[PDB]
Amino acid sequence: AGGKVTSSTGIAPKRYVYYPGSEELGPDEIRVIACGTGMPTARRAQAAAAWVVELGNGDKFIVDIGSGSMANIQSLMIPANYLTKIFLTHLATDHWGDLVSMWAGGWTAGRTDPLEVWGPSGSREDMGTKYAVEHMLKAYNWDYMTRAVTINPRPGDINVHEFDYRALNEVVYQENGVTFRSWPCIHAGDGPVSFALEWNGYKVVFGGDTAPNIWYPEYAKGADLAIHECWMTSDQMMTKYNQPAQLALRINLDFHTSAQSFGQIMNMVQPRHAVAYHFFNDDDTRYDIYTGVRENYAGPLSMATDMMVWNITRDAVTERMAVSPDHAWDVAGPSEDLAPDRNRASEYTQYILDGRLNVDEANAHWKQEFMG
Amino acid sequence: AGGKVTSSTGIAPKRYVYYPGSEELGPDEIRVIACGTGMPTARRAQAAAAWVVELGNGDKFIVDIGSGSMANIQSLMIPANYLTKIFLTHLATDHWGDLVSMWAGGWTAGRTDPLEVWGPSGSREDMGTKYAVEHMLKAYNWDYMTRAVTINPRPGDINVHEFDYRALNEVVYQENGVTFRSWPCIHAGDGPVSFALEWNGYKVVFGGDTAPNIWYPEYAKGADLAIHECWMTSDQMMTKYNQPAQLALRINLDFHTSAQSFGQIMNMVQPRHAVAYHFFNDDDTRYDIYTGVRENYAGPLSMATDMMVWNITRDAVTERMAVSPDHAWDVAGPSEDLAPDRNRASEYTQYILDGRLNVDEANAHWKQEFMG
Amino acid sequence: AGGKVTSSTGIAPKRYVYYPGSEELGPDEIRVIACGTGMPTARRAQAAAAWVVELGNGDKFIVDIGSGSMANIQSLMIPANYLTKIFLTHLATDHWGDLVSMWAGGWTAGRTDPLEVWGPSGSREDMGTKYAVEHMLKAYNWDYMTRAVTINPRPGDINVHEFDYRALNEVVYQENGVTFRSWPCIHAGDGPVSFALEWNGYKVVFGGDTAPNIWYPEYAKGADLAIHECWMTSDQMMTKYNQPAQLALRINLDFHTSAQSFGQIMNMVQPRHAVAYHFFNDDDTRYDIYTGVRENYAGPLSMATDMMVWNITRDAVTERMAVSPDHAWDVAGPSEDLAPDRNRASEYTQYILDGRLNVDEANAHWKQEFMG
Amino acid sequence: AGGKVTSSTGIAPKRYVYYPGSEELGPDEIRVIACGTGMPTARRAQAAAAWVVELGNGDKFIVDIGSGSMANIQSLMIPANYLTKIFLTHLATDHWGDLVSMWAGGWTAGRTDPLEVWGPSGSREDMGTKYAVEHMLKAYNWDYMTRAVTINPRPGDINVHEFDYRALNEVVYQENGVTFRSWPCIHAGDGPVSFALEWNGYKVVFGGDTAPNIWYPEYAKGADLAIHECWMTSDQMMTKYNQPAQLALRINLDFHTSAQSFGQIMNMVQPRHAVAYHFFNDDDTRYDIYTGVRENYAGPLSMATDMMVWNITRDAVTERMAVSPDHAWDVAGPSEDLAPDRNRASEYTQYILDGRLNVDEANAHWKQEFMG
Ligand SMILES: [Zn+2]
Ligand SMILES: [Zn+2]
Ligand SMILES: [Zn+2]
Ligand SMILES: [Zn+2]
Repeated sequence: AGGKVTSSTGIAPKRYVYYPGSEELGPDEIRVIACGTGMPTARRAQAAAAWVVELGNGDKFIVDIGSGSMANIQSLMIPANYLTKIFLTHLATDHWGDLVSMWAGGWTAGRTDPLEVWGPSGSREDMGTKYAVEHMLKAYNWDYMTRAVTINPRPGDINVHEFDYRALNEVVYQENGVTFRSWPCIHAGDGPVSFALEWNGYKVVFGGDTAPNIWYPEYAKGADLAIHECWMTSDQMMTKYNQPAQLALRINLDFHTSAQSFGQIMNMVQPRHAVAYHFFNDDDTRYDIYTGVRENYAGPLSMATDMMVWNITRDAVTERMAVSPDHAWDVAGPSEDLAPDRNRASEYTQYILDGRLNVDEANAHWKQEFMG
Repeated sequence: AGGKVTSSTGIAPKRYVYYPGSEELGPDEIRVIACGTGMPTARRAQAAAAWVVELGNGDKFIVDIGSGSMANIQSLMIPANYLTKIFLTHLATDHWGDLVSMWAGGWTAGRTDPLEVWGPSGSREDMGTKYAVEHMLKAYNWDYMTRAVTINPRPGDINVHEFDYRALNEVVYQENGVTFRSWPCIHAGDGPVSFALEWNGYKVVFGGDTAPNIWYPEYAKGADLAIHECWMTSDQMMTKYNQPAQLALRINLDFHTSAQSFGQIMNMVQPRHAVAYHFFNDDDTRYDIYTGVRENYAGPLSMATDMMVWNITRDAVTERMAVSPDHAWDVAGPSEDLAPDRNRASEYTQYILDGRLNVDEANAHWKQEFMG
Repeated sequence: AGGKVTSSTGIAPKRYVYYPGSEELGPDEIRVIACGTGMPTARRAQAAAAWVVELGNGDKFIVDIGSGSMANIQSLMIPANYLTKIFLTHLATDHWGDLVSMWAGGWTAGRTDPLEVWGPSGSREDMGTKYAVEHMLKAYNWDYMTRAVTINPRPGDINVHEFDYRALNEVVYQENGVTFRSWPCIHAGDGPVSFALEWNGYKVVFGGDTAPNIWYPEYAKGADLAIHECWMTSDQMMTKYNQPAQLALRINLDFHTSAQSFGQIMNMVQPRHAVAYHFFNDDDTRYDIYTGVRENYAGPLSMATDMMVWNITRDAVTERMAVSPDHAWDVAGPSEDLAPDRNRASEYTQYILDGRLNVDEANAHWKQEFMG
Repeated sequence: AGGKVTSSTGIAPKRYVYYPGSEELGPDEIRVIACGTGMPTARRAQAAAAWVVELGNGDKFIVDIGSGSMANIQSLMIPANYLTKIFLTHLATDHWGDLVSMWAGGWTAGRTDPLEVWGPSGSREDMGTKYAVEHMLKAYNWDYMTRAVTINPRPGDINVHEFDYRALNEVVYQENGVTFRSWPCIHAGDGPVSFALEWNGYKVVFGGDTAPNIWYPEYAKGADLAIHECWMTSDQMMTKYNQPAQLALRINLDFHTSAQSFGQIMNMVQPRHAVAYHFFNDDDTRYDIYTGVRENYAGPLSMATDMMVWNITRDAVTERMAVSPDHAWDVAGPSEDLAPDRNRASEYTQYILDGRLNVDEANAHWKQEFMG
């Protein structure tokens, strides 16, 4: 497997797995990494929905940042300042639960710019992204104010770009030759959307969550990579949740996109490559889902799991698995020398500072050796 | 290793690893599981701070629920209704970021009771736990309102019990023979606390985060299990973070508890068993940290990592590793599922419902075969 | 998933994964564990071919013990004295390379009985099992003779039971109500066989390796569990190995059982449950292999990977994954307490014993503490 | 951690983990990878002893190839023809049990040259490496003869270079600027040796197994990297193996190098970097072992575990962990075409070949589609 090796002292070229941080991205290439493929139910094997997209022009984007996905994003060896633009398909915990971990952890990892978040409105103010993010920053006010004593506060801002959820395939983002468009989903209540990213002749579709709809098959047509939800079978719903037969039937017809519906949709879209996600991807679940899709779609298909990677080029759409560090650390990139604001008041009182324990004796041995 | 096997068709007794869901808890026993042992930066090897404590009287408590920890909590095969009481040392993201995943995922997993959260006040209303959780629920208003429409919303409430962070070893919880006391920490700004859990002649101390302070050595004295922050070394801060020598010195003398200070503290405490946590536990960091602790503390010691487990009995405190499923699922408990008493409004518009795709033909084959 | 929990202090019953050592085996039950499922190319995800069979009468068998499989067998928490009977399908390294790891490691562990090995003859003496094991013990003569100075020699023996590879469905083992039958395979050259284990109304078939043959479909009919080789697709052979189209075609037609041929064979066998193995079980290979099988076979089907487990009961054949310790240890069982044979010569010469380094002062501190 | 990133579309330089196949090797550099660090009992966390050494001149060597280690070696993305020179410290199963996997697997992975094996004699013919390997090839005669039928048998040759185990620090290999010397060990019986590899001003010492001896401290002096056996403690032999206090004592004095002895030895050697190996490296074993070393040795130290890597340069010896594929595949390098010009007889009889099942119909659909 992989490219042929030419030198004992050289590299293995065109490697059969993707080692994040090890590959230069070509000017006419896209890398997409599944940083979470799961559900609102937690599991180490699958974080909740998250996608990292890297373009050959140097721009990078996150599409969804569900609970648990930051451990996968942090394994990519990408400096924090390169991942400041986030797009949310909807305001479920499994699609933005880890925004707070990017916000706080990225600020500790030396991010010098504010985060920038694009997400949908709702039917009223308190159902949309601007309200959600305002209240998320209030929720973590203790952490904001205590960090801002010691670290310049500018990177702790989150600038929200709210867009109209109702718009049919309209632009929500345009910069540097990169466009994102949105169109609606049918999921739980008004607000959720799908995105299409367009850049340099490519189109990548991030379906988010939806029951089958008339918008995705039209607006996604001809995508280089098209992602859509694909549910566990009704039989598996009965096995794994002890659901009554008629509810397990409804889950796959009314609430979610069945494997067979996913296949009809992708047969309509005719992407270069389709991606099913948002199912538990296990030895006893994945084959009947794949069979369901294959009833109606014969084209190239990935059954997503965490750390699956797609390389999109003019000639190919290649699936690999990423092999990345579980013992991850932040990596440094370019940044400003951002100086703490001396004008900000201490968040300690003297009552707390008066409690310090004298540890001079126990630290003297290492302190002497380290200072010399 | 482990207990001696006596039968080919029997079990392996007193097993050398802990399989969660496989062991009964005796009435004079405590199990503590580290579900997160890391830092504000994410990595699959170590979730952020989180502890599950199981008492022989059937009561279970979570102390801290940092980002990434719910994937470890869900691996324990514990019904969601047994995990409704949560204690927060402080409002850092690495100590309660996954409360939202417990709230929404626990509800998906069949919790029927509200969550109950105990956490500190701050120096002002907006720096305290009540404000924090109130605004976390506003931040997730779209998810709450869309989940709630046709069910009893009861499991989606969070009842907060805020206590004065300044109180010196005062009772913040007293129920069914169990007490928790808090006392202050010195960490980032006013508000953080440590807990002591007392039950059935046992005392378990959850230090949270602190620079060395006069309170923990007094109020933790004689604990069966004493958990405290223990930082990476100044040499490691220079190696891993490229900190200047002076700042790397300060980190272990002013901001955090050095390994040497941790040893001093645990020599003062004389616990049955000490636990160091809140460092990256890697092959090139753990040994220099352990050495620093052993300068001043000779007693029983655990260098925590994720899914480490302590069994506390009258005669021993035993450290094991848990071996748990990465491909986790929720488990059902005694279900007390209550019908809604009240109509709520749909969060759909006809504009969105008008978008449903006809997928009848694609689903006809599985639908017919499944209905028979 | 799994059975309903009824107590906070109790167990999770009928668990959705198999924790080895945690479940009693019923008197009318079989457990089969795949301890290796791969190929002669090594990989941590898949040890070479190996199966552990546990019957409700207390008998346990290994069927094949390919390179890399002992790490999986050791993870089961089965005492060495319970796993002394080994059946080999054929003498490829990927079916008995880890016989030496079983031999040496169990001897150090406290195994007190010799290993017993059943395997096929070949077309001449040097192509059969008796010859193979005779020469393997001579190959490891250094390790045999040295270990036999300090550990009783009895468990260091290997007793071989060589059976005629040409026999059609003849008994090769019959003891305590368990029968093994063999029949021929078509694989590389003469000698390889398949096995059927019959006990207490159950039939388990271990196919070993073969191109499609007239014997398996007749002699395997109505097995409770039927295991057969199932190959990667010709398109996969071209992607992964850069084989030209003509050689890639011949691999699935002449040398190995294609997924489509597996499906035909299992359609003829009508087992309660079929197991496909001996292919690399990866995100970009597994789906098309399952697809191939489903062209011709619609019954219950497992796509094997390491540590998959089947429970065979009168009512069901259930697939689960095992969740088992990577940091494995031997578990003690019933064993004799045998002195070393003091009549055997030391294998040290005085030339070597003259080189001992005086380390008394370096070891005196711990030696004293440990003395008391 | 790691080098500073300079470009969004570039690499992360000087990475904090080693991704095998991703780094060029400099002409004044060595890489050593621990491909096995464990014991004669198996566990997925630790293969038995094995080391891969890569020199900046393009030469590569394997030192020991214990059971389980080939899954690690195959994860390095090294072509099989670059790994044909193997050095054995001794003929324990935990040091050469996977030679047969390298022989068979490396042949299916495309090796075109014979293996070349250097190993010690013993005190008589049947206790030496030449005897051992000749008998190993007989043991696997069925696999050899069936593989060889239509192909050049050249890669299936093993050329043995047996050296006198008694020699004190004499040359056993000298080619292309690389020298290996051997000297004796005191381990189980006569035969075991240690190696020193010298190249380009570097010295790397592979201790193999030994009780403390007068040879290693003299001949390993000033090594860049010195590897030596470092045993589990006597208290651990009692806890983990249920050994009586008197035997637990003897194991760390008579039979093995204690952690304290290891520290004495490395204090004598004064290497640039010491490596302790051959202990189970677990959360409850590693710290007491490390403490025992530090009684006597203060210098740079690694506590080996599998896939630990050292980069030896003029300015540093750097420890990292390797992050490599579990789902490993062979990689191609620069190859022969080979061509046999001696005949070999078929190993099939017509009795076996007449057993072929007709599967034409079941294979017709895929076969037609494919040929187009
Ligand atoms: Zn979702
Ligand atoms: Zn913290
Ligand atoms: Zn095979
Ligand atoms: Zn050894």
